[PDB]
Amino acid sequence: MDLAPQMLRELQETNAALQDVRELLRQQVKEITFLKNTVMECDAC
Amino acid sequence: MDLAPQMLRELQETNAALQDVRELLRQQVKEITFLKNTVMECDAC
Amino acid sequence: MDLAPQMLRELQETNAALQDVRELLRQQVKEITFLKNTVMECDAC
Amino acid sequence: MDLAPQMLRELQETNAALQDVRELLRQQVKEITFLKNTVMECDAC
Amino acid sequence: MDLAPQMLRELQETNAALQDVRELLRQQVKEITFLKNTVMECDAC
Ligand SMILES: CCCCCCCCCCCCCCCC(=O)O
Ligand SMILES: CCCCCCCCCCCCCCCC(=O)O
Repeated sequence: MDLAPQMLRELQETNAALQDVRELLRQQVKEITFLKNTVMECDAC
Repeated sequence: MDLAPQMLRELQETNAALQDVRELLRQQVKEITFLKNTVMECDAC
Repeated sequence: MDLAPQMLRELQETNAALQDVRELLRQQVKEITFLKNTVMECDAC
Repeated sequence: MDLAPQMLRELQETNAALQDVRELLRQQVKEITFLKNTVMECDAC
Repeated sequence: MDLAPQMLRELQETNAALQDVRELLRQQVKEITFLKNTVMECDAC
């Protein structure tokens, strides 16, 4: 029973998931950077 | 011993793990986003 | 020589590393959710 | 060979995606360490 | 046989990148835990 078809589908699913992770990660970096900047300008510090 | 069956199984396992990593990141990004807003509206700042 | 066994080995190691990432992430989210709860009750804000 | 070409293409794309994820995390750690030291060096605290 | 050589190369590249990610997350969780302990002790809160 040839399993290559199914294996290809798993690999494509991997890239689909990874692309989601990358997009979530780059937005997360923006949120952390905003957080950093807000703290710096925090007079209390 | 055609290892396609075992290979396929590892791939399927990789995706299951990645699905979980993605869901975890989504909730994490949400928590961080909430934190950003809070600090921005911080009186002491 | 046949490179299939080597390939399966790389896949097994990929999943091992992926499983570690999941545990770390799982823990990270908790530390963050904790940080959030603390900031929510910061008397400075 | 059959689907081999497409499989190899998915693997390369996964790699490129990983490269970016890695680059983003290295920046994210830098931002977290800064934020860390900033709060650690906050008069208010 | 087959594009096994090129495919294996991409997987080794994948695992090497992944191992770096685990280590980056390793350090990152530590930093977060440190920030958490720091905010928990902030006298401003
Ligand atoms: C029908 C017998 C032919 C000999 C066996 C051919 C071996 C390849 C079977 C397809 C495996 C999945 C796609 C190739 C990718 C890989 O080498 O891992
Ligand atoms: C052959 C398939 C390989 C699968 C590739 C594994 C991808 C793992 C990606 C891990 C991303 C880590 C998430 C970042 C966490 C954080 O933001 O703190």
